[PDB]
Amino acid sequence: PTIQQLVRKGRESFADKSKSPALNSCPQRRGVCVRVYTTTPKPNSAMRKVARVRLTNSKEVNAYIPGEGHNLQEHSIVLVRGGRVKDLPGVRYHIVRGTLDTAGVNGRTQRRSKYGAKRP
Amino acid sequence: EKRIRQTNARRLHNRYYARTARNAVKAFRALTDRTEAEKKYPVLASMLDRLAGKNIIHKNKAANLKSKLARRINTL
Amino acid sequence: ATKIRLQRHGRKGYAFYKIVVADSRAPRDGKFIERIGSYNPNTNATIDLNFERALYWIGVGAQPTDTARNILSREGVLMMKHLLGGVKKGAFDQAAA
Amino acid sequence: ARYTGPKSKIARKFGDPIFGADKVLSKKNYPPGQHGTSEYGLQLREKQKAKYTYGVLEKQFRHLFHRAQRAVTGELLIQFLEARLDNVVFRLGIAPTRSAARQLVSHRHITVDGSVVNIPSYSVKPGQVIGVRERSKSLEVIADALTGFNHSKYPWMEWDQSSLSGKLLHMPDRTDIPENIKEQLIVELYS
Amino acid sequence: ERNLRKERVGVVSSNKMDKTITVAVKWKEKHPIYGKFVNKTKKYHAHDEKNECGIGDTVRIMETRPLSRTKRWRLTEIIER
RNA sequence: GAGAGUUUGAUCCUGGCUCAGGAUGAACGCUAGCGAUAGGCUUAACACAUGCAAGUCGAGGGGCAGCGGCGACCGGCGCACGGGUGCGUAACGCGUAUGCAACUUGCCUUACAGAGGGGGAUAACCCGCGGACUAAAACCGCAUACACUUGUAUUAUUGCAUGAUAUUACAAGGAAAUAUAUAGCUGUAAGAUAGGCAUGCGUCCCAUUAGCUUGUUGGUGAGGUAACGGCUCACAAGGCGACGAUGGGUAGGGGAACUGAGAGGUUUAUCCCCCACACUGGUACUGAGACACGGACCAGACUCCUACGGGAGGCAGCAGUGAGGAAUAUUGGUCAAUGGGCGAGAGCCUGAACCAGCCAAG
RNA sequence: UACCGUAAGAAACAGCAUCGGCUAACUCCUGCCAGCAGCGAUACGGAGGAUGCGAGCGUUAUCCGGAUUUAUUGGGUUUAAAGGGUGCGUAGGUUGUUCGGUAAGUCAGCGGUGGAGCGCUCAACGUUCAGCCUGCCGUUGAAACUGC
Ligand SMILES: [K+]
Ligand SMILES: [K+]
Ligand SMILES: [K+]
Ligand SMILES: [Mg+2]
Ligand SMILES: [Mg+2]
Ligand SMILES: [Mg+2]
Repeated sequence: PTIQQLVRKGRESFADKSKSPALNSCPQRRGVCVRVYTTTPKPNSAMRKVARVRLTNSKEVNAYIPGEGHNLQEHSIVLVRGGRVKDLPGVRYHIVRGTLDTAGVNGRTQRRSKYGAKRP
Repeated sequence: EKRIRQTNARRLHNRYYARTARNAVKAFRALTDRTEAEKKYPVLASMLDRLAGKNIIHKNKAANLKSKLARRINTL
Repeated sequence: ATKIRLQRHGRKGYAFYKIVVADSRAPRDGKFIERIGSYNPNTNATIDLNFERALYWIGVGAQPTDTARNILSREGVLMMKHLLGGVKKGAFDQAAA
Repeated sequence: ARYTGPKSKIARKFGDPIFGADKVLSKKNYPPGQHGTSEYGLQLREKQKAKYTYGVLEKQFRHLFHRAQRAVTGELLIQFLEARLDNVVFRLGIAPTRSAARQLVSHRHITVDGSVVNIPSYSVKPGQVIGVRERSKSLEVIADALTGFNHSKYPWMEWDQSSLSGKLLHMPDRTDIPENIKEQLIVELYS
Repeated sequence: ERNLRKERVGVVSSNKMDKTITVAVKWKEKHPIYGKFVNKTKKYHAHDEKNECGIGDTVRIMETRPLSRTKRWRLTEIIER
C-alpha cells in the first residue's frame, strides 16, 4: 500500500492461539475421571485407552492414558498435562502416571521417569 | 482514649473562637455608619489577628478578611 | 530534615555504603538529593568524599548521623570552625598530620 | 562434576594418546563397544576430544568459548584452555598427568604468588609464579615426576629447580602447543 | 532578570465570545512509524481586552495563569489581518 | 545478521503447519554430596487464633502509694515515615520539559530584634457514673514589636498583561519559657527540604460506538481558598467533535529486566521513582502536613461474645492454621551494623533492617 | 589456620531407523510408540553395549528470534488469497518552469537536563573511572530542497 494508506489504516497483527486452551495457561490441571473408555485410531487399528475428565477449571476434556496397564476407574482424581495424539481426533491431553490416583507402570526398567516408575 | 479526649477538647476550643470571629464579621458586615465602623474595626482586627497567630485560621485568611473590611469601610 | 547518611549498597556479608544527602523521611536505600561519597568498613576503611559539596551541605545545615559525622571528622570536613574567620585571615594546614 | 571413569576407552575412541602412554594404544586400538560419519560427527568428536583432554565440562567449555569470542577466536580459545592451574602444573612436570595435577591443585599443595590456590580452573595470567607448597616440598610422589624427568621442552615455562617454583613467560602461539585439535571445527560448530 | 513564558504564533479561528479568542496553531511534523510528514493543529484560548480580532489573523499569544475554566493565554501582537 | 522437515509418480512456485534454538519468582516424574550468592501465594485487595509491629521525655506539672527513680494522669513531639497491596483510574494519573508577577512549608542552618506584667477552669487525688480544692513550657487577656499584616501615600526603578522590587511616613493590629554555662522560648527575613496548582509533546481497542454538553463556554460582581479559577452563588449565549467528541470494554504508569544486527518488541518476578488504597460508602476533626496503616462519628454486609439489659473485630504490617490451587517457607534471634522516632546526654523503642531456619535450586 | 587416620562417607537422567551424536540378541507380531517422514519393527518391551549432559536429566505451560507469517527499513493482487460493475465528486494526499521575500519543515553551532582496573582463594557477583547520552528544552546562525 501507499505511505498515506499505511498512515490512515496501519497494519494489524493477529494473536496465535494456544494449543492447550483448557489448561488456562497452567502446566498441569487436576480433574476427576468422569468416564473411562476406549477409542479406535483414525491406518493403525488399535484400542487406545482414554478418559473423559472434568477439570477443576470448569471444563471437560479427553485425556489419553499412556503406557500398558492402567489402574484407573470412573470417579478418579487425576493430573492432566498437555500433549496430543496424532492418529486420534479429539483427545489432546495426557494423564501423568504416578501422580494422585494414577499409578506408575509396573515392570518398567527403561524410560522410567516418563511413566513414574522408581528404581528397582 | 487520650487522643480522643484531646481531639474533642481541642475541637470545642477551636469551634468557640472560630464561631465568635465569624459572628463578629457577620455583625460588622451589616454596619452602615462610618464612625461606628471606624470604632468597631480595631477590636475585630485584633480578634482576627489573634486567631491567625493562634493557628485557628490562616495568616493569609486573616489578611484577606482585614483587606476586605478595610476596603469596605473606605467606601462608607 | 536534610541529613547526611549512609545507604547499604553492597552484598550480603560485604557492606558498602554510599554517602548521600537525603531527606530524613526518605527510605534508607531509596531517594536522595546528591551523592557525596562512598564508604567501606571491610578494609583497613577506605573513604571517598566530595570535600566541596560536603562543606556546602554542612554549611546550609544538613544534620549528619553519628557515623557520617565521624567520616566528616576524618578528612577534615569539620574545619568550618577554622573557616569561620575566627579573628584571622590565613588558612592552617592540619592535613599533613 | 568429573569424568572419573575409564580412560583407555576414550583413548581408543580418539586414537590419539591424550592421557599418555599405554599398551592399549597399540594393542586392541579401536572405538569401544561390541559393535565397533557426518561432519556433525567429526565436529562432535573434535569438541569432545578437547573436553576430555582438558577435563572441562560443557557449560564451562561454552563459557570459555564465548569469553574467547568476546576477547582468531579459535586460536586464543586453545591458549585459554592451556592457561589453567591444573594444565600449567602438569606442563611444569611437577605432576605426571593432568588428572594428577588437578588432584594436586585441588588438595592443599599448590600456591600462586605465595598464596595457596586450590581451584583447578584458575586462569593464570602471564608473569605469575606457581609453586609447590613449602609444607609439601618433601612428598614421595611429588619429586619423581619433576626430578628425573626434566623434560623442559616448552619455551614458555621457567622452572628454577632451586626454588621449586615456576613462571609463565607468555601465552604460547597456536603452533607451539602440542595438541591435535582443529579449532576451526569447534568454532564452526559453536557458531 | 526574570524567567520566560511560552509563546505561540497562530491564526485566529473564533471571536464570537466576549473578551476571548481562539487561536489555531498548525505545523508539519514527521510521522513516528512511517516517517512521512503530516499536518497537525492545536487550538488555544486567549484573552483579549477588546473584541478587535476578526476571523483570521496572524497573532502571537503568551502563557498566563488560569484566567477562566479554559483560558491560559493572552494576546501580545497582531502580525497581519 | 544461518536453518530443517512437510502437498507430487516426479518437478518449480505459493502457503500454512511442525520441529531445532534462548529465557522462566514455573509445576510434575526419576534421582540427589557440599559451598557461595540470588529468589520464594503468580490462585482471592479469601477466612481464622495468638503474640509482636510506635513510642519517648522526671532538664515541663501536680503526686510517690512504690528504693534513687517511677505505676497512673495533664502536657510537648512523633505515629501523614518506615512497612503492605494494584481494587479503582485512559486521566495533566504517568513520562519528558517548563511556569507560579496566582502558592504553602513543622523539624534544620544563618542573620536581626525580644522574653514585661496577670487571671480562670481542669485531669489525677479525696469523698460516693456524682460533689469540692488544685499546678504549668496546659488555657486566655493586658504591656511592647512599625523587622510582619492591613489601609492611605511620596520618591523612584523596572517588567510578561493582570504589575513587581525597594526606600522614605502616618494609623491600627498581632508574640514569648523558662529550667538544672547548658538545654532552650517568641517575631521577622534568607536558605535548605517537602508539598500544591497550571502548562507543550507522548500515552490501549471498538464507528456491529456520530454527535455531545445546559455552570456547559465566556463576561460583571460577590463569597470562599495557601492560591488563580464556574470552585460556588446572583447577562450573552457558547464550547468540543472524522486530527475521532461522546459512549462501551480492558489496563496502575515509568526506569529496569528479557529478547532481536537493526527496526524493535514483550513483561513490570526482585530493585528504584510517581500514583491509588487500607471490609464498603459519607462527613469531617486534630494537626506544619491526612486516601488518617495499629484515631473518630454515622450508615451497610459479615463474624464473634453476652446473659439479653448490652458490647466487640476487618488478618492489603510480621509470623501460625484452614480453604482455593499444579504450586511457594519459622507462631525463629538481635537492635551488634545501617536508617528512623523521642530525649541535654546516657539511653529507650524499632516483625524497618541485619541475620539464621525451610524449599532441585536460578 | 592447625593437628590424627582413613579412599575411607558421596552419580543420576535422557536417547541409540532419517533429520542426529549412539547397535547385537531375545519378546510381541495385538500390546504399543511418536516432533515429522511414520514403524505395526537396525522405531514396541526387556537384556548387553553406545552416545549426550551431569547433581542433574527429561515432560508440560508461557514469551521472543529464525517468519519477510503485516513487509517504513522489508511482501503482494492475469491464472495460487487479493482491482471496487462504471463514473462524477467532498474531506484528504501529491504538485510543470522561473524571479525574489520569509523561516514552518530541513541543516549547523552553543548551553541546560536526563573497555580498563580493584575486591570476592577463582567465578557468578560486588565496586571505581574512563566512556554514550544520539531523548527533551532554551538560544544563536544557513537557505540547496519541501511549505507559505
Ligand atoms: K576497620
Ligand atoms: K505537628
Ligand atoms: K539499631
Ligand atoms: Mg553445577
Ligand atoms: Mg484467484
Ligand atoms: Mg475492472
